[PDB]
Amino acid sequence: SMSVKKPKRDDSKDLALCSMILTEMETHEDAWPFLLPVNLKLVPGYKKVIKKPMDFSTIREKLSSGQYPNLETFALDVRLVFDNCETFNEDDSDIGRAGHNMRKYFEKKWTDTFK
Repeated sequence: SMSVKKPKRDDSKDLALCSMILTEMETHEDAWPFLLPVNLKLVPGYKKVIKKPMDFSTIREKLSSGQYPNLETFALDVRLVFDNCETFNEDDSDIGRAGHNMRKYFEKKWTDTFK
């Protein structure tokens, strides 16, 4: 509250560390469905169904241009990519499986880096 603060957690390396994580997601062999924005002209249903499209390239541009106020808003966009993928893709498809694998990969790096 006013003039009563928890001790200051060092957040000065967050930007660099989120960038490193994102590089590791970009270079994963199962990243290919997620590298670029889904083409809304060419994928029927996507525009209407997926209210907030997100992809790694869009996250990278947001990161690079100071559009994440803190590390939690970054994790929300990453998770949005996987949540979108589960909304649109059967679990038993290549892209569905890719999404589960990438979410697992991300959540471990996240926990090991920050928790």
